[PDB]
Amino acid sequence: GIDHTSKQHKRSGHRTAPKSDNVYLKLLVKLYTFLARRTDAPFNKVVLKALFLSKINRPPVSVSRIARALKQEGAANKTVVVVGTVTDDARIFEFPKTTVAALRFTAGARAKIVKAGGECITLDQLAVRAPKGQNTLILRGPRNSREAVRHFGMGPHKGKAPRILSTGRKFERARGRRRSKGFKV
Amino acid sequence: SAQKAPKWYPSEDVAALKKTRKAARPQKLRASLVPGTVLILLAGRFRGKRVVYLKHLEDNTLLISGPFKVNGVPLRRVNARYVIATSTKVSVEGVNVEKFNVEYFAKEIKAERVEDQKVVDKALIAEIKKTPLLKQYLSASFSLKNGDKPHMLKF
Amino acid sequence: VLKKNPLKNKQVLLRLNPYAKVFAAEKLGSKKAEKTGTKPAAVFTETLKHD
Amino acid sequence: AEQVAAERAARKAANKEKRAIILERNAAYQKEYETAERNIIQAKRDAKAAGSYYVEAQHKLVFVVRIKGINKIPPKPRKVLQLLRLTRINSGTFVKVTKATLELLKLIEPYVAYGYPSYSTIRQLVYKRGFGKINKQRVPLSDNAIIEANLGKYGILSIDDLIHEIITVGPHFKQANNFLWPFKLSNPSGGWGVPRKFKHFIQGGSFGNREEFINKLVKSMN
Amino acid sequence: PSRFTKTRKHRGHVSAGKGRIGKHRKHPGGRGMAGGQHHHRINMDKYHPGYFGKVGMRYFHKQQAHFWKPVLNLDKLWTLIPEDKRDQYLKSASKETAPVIDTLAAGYGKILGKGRIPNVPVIVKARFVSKLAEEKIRAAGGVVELIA
Amino acid sequence: RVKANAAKRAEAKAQGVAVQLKRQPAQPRESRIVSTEGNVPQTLAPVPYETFI
RNA sequence: GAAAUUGUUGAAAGGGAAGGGCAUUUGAUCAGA
RNA sequence: GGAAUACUGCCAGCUGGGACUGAGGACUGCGACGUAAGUCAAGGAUGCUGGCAUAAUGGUUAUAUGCCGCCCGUCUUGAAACACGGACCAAGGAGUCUAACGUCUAUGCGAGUGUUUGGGUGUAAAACCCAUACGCGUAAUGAAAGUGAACGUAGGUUGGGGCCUCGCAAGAGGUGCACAAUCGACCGAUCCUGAUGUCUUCGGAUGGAUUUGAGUAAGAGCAUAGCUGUUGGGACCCGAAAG
RNA sequence: AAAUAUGUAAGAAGUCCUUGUUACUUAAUUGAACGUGGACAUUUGAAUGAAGAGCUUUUAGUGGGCCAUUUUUGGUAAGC
Ligand SMILES: [K+]
Ligand SMILES: [Mg+2]
Ligand SMILES: [Mg+2]
Ligand SMILES: [Mg+2]
Ligand SMILES: [Mg+2]
Ligand SMILES: [Mg+2]
Ligand SMILES: [Mg+2]
Ligand SMILES: [Mg+2]
Ligand SMILES: [Mg+2]
Ligand SMILES: [Mg+2]
Ligand SMILES: [Mg+2]
Ligand SMILES: [Mg+2]
Ligand SMILES: [Mg+2]
Ligand SMILES: [Mg+2]
Ligand SMILES: [Mg+2]
Ligand SMILES: [Mg+2]
Ligand SMILES: [Mg+2]
Ligand SMILES: [Mg+2]
Ligand SMILES: [Mg+2]
Ligand SMILES: [Mg+2]
Ligand SMILES: [Mg+2]
Ligand SMILES: [Mg+2]
Repeated sequence: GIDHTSKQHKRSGHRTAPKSDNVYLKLLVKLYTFLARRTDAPFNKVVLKALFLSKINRPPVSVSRIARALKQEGAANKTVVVVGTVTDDARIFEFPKTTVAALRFTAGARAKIVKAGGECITLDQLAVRAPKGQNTLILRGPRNSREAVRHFGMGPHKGKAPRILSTGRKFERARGRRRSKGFKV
Repeated sequence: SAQKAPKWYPSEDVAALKKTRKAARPQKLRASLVPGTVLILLAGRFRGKRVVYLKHLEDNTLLISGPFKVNGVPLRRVNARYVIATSTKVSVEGVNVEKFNVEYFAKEIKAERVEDQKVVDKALIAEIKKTPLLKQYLSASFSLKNGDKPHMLKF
Repeated sequence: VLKKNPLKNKQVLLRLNPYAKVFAAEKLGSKKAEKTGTKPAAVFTETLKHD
Repeated sequence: AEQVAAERAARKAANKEKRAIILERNAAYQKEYETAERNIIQAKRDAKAAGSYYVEAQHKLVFVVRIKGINKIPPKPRKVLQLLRLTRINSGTFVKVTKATLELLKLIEPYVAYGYPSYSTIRQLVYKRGFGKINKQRVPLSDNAIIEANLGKYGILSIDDLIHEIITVGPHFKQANNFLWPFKLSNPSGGWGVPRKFKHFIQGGSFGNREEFINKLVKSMN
Repeated sequence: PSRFTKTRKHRGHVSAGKGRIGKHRKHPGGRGMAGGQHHHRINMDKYHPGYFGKVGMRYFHKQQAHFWKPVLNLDKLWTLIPEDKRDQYLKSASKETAPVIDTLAAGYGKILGKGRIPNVPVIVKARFVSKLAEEKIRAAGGVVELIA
Repeated sequence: RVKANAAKRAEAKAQGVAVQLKRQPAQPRESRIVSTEGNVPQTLAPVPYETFI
């Protein structure tokens, strides 16, 4: 017998391959597994880990987010890497010329980048251009902007978006939500 | 299709054995086995017979002789672990045993073997006859009697 | 592939600890100590034998 | 271009230089041990001759072996055993003696047999059952290159350097001891010498401080 | 599908994953929202504050078409213009021939002022506008025309 | 201790190279020689039982 | 044309149940080389 | 006074007998001996020999022998129970489908998404194509009238992966997405303050607050599918006394 | 007035030096808080350990307990 100080046979708790059966995603995973194993560049390892992420862990990165990241001092000529979908954003009226590497581009996002004079490239094209992630800028979309997230941690005095089907007057607003009916929260 | 044959088959290329570090060093036989010592055969068709130890062979066997004239045990190989080395010794200076070896014993009786048996036996009788009762001792078969304790007995 | 124990397997014992050869050659495990003749004090002896 | 001979010859030369360093270090360690032992013996003799008593320095090192199973252990002694890495019966570790560790030994006394290990005991333990914790793995200390690659930054180049750092509680004793995987000893080969293990050694049992007899126990357990 | 459910995996296990001590009974705590004030009060106060009681005044025969008023922020203000003409109107930012944006025809009732627009005149036709939306439209050299 | 450690570190980097700014637990006592001069050992024995009540 | 259950034949065992586990003896039978 | 011996301990002292194991499968390594060739007990067994070549080993089976072995299922703190169901066998036999949903995951598109109410079409319940709407999302807040999200490079501070520069390296500096804490700003509600103006009772600029909102602060959702979980349904299957 | 048990601390989110903001506070640049700048890495300030740490979501079963040492209540006591 052994007095175990930790749980035995505990899985790492992190994905080691995508849950997806996309053959092209599996090929990209293979390429970046090779790169992460035989380059020692942290960019390749983080891209390989990002390729495993689920959909809610790969929020879309808008072109406006890419432009704001490129407005960083010294990042104007860096290749923007988004392991996920790049979406369009009509709220920004001036997009700069740049190279964006992403898993997927929305038609509008690709059109905006091309019209601004840049290129939309795949992750294997990015690997060929910069095998060690030279001059790269990894961008991640807002994870906690999800609709599901605001209901997380619901409870007294949390302010955490009760799970409700219809909203308005008569829908969970009287007893426990205001001092005039019993108490507020 | 009855089994939907597997995608991959094991290769039928037998890999070579890696180099073994086991040299065949000469056997270190116990100090009681000295040529001329009288041994008791513990197994075989001549089990219990007392024979005379002779040249140590290259296959780790002991060349022994009855002598054949004394008890009917010819020149033959014997395993060192299947004999008891007694404390009775005849001199083997004068017995020429360089001829006998593994190839000599490699597999009605050959006249050559009869002749070498006679040649060795002549010297063996000559040496034995200067010790009283030694011929009778070698003619008599060893056996355990009631009360014999081999862990206490001396040979 | 197989752990070979020192304190046996003189080959492994010499692979580790190259000083083992000098130790064995000089018999440092059975070194004679220089003789001395200091005697315990009378007070020590009296205290030891005191009832 | 060959890039084979001019590399294997350089590796053999570096190995020979490392072995020369290890040889001189081991000779110095042997001289140090001999000098310290004869100095203690002579100090005792001189104090007796002068009519004084030489009080030996308190032991700086203990070897602790867990002699109790893993069932029915109270939480505080169980935690102390885990922090001393005795998570299995007949597992043993070296502990540098301070007040902080003496109180731990006091807490876990009914479940361990501990004492002061000799040079022979430490050498045999490290030689036969010496394993290093390398990348969270238990790797046997079958070559000095392993010890150099894992403890070289502390000046420990060989298994005898490790043994010296253990016996003489050095600046890097903590790192060397933690590098040493907890020794997995067998049951004693001649038995425990007592009918019942789980009373104190002073009371005819097996647990508690058995100061110098830990060497005989560990040797029979090794 | 059924072959992937845990009930195939519970075959041969007597309690079907529902426990030996507490079984799968019919309605141990009542049906539906029973006891929301008595024995489910904790789960009603937590995760559903405000559920019980009344909170405002009634409105008999309320028609949502009266309150139909989709809001469009200033931050887009330009997707209502066709994509091709957008570049042609962003260039030549003249007070004359300013692009006309019928927000009601686009399907909005109120224009709000969340984002910021480029400094180019636009003629915005809206049923309602926010004060800051009108301020930003005017600061961009445009104007707001009230329609119905 | 913080102020004393700062002062000790400054005086160390002014005088030589030695700091030892970490506290240490009580260490085992070193060897010492105990004399009997005026201190000859007195032999004690366990006392017999009595009540004295 | 199953099983429960039954007859006959054949084999085997059987001092107040039978059945089973590890191991081997014995009898019968049999694969692989 | 000189030893010896006991006891305890040490030796990288020598050596005999016994048992179990032989994993790995070209070389690579660390060593030892040898001047060097090379050899080796040095990153796991080889060498020689004999008998058999089949029921001999072995498997299966019946029996015998040694030791062990209470009847399953269930409720239970506790079952072999003098607790309940079960004489036996065959067949049937119990978490299903649906409406609406939570989380997670996969897929398509993405500030949009959903062709399938319907229309066109068809090799005719299929497949293929489609307009206007509609639903959900892109704005919230207030009981409501109503109002409605940039002072700022969409902020400051701290940590932050990655990236950039220098450095052999250690490290130093710069930029820092997501995310975490905090201080701010903005939108709605509440409480205040109350400018020009004026249908003199309207209007509500500006500046605030230990108040409050399921908000803004370069959008993430929509649709399909799956496990799991929820509610209503006969609702895992069988069961009342009753009405 | 113990023993056992128990709160806190053992540093870079630290210490030290100079001086910027405020509608707070002071008689007063007085103090308070938050700061700019500058200095200090071998032991960055006890020991031991660390199949790492931190974080989130969603769900099952459970919500009859019982026994042993020790402390202990009612009871003569109890397999209470
Ligand atoms: K239940
Ligand atoms: Mg185990
Ligand atoms: Mg192994
Ligand atoms: Mg024994
Ligand atoms: Mg015992
Ligand atoms: Mg189960
Ligand atoms: Mg049940
Ligand atoms: Mg028929
Ligand atoms: Mg039948
Ligand atoms: Mg009878
Ligand atoms: Mg002895
Ligand atoms: Mg057999
Ligand atoms: Mg029994
Ligand atoms: Mg009961
Ligand atoms: Mg039962
Ligand atoms: Mg009973
Ligand atoms: Mg019942
Ligand atoms: Mg019955
Ligand atoms: Mg059936
Ligand atoms: Mg019924
Ligand atoms: Mg009724
Ligand atoms: Mg219950």
